[PDB]
Amino acid sequence: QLMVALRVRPISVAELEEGATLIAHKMDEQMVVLMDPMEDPDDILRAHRSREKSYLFDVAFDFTATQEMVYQATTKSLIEGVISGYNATVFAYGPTGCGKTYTMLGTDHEPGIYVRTLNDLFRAIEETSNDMEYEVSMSYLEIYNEMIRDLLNPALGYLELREDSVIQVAGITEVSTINAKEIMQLLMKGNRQRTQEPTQTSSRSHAVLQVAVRQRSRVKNILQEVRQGRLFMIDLAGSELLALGNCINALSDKGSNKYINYRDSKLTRLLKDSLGGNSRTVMIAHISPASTAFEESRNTLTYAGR
Ligand SMILES: Nc1ncnc2c1ncn2[C@@H]1O[C@H](COP(=O)(O)OP(=O)(O)O)[C@@H](O)[C@H]1O
Ligand SMILES: [Mg+2]
Repeated sequence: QLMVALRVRPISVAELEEGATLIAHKMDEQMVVLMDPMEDPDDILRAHRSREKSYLFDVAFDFTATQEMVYQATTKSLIEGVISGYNATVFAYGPTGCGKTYTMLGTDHEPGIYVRTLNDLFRAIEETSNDMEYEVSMSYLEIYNEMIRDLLNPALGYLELREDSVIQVAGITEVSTINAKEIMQLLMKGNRQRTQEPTQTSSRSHAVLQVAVRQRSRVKNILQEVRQGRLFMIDLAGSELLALGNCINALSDKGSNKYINYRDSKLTRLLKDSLGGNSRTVMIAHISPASTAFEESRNTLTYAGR
């Protein structure tokens, strides 16, 4: 089960100074349209498509939506399954500067998906602790150029992926506090340990917040399965030698198939046991409404277009 959402951030001053207009428009609660600006001495501008194309998503958001409304529409409903032992995954996707970290982390004055989700998680846990015992841990790591760091304890350095079944980052810090100011301060400071751009957080830094939840019954004279749900909340990287071993392909392409031992990325390996049959995935794509962003916005809307 997959859900795709699209969020349009408000236009920025820097886009207005460059001279941009509005070309992205939420038309509808699940449809956005992308107007084509114009330019060039070229362009047979008549066309036939010719200047406006619509895209449909499970849900859409522009500047009218608040942080909590984005949360309610995207990840709130994952929570019941996670404490019940099901797995779930939320991606913030899109080009740099379009909203990912704002949607996922937010700000002190306007928090995002992380703390809102951690918060309904601890309520749901207490409204059912009549019958159940729970254990909750969370970690917050970076993947930067396939190197993993613990964002809550950078001193430890480069960590590896060891199987402890489930694939876990061997050695990573694990928090259990239930207060949302504390979590938010943790996640704010941990965000600043993300690898920076040599010229600011690198456009190539995945931030993964994972929350594990174990659930066992308080009734001890009947066995019952012990449950382990795993929520992943991801702030992705931005959307934006002779290797002629390519007849390698022009020769596998004769009766099919496969000739490469592909390596799974760290993020794929971490998400392997999750993201499967009875597991949910929520992607939140982000765009600018600015005309100066028309090409990235169209790549994004194409990629997420349901
Ligand atoms: N929907 C939104 N509403 C208001 N401000 C936003 C919104 N999306 C992003 N911003 C702000 O604009 C800037 C966008 O940066 P950011 O969210 O870091 O983009 P990304 O994480 O995709 O690089 C940030 O300063 C953020 O606070
Ligand atoms: Mg970011």
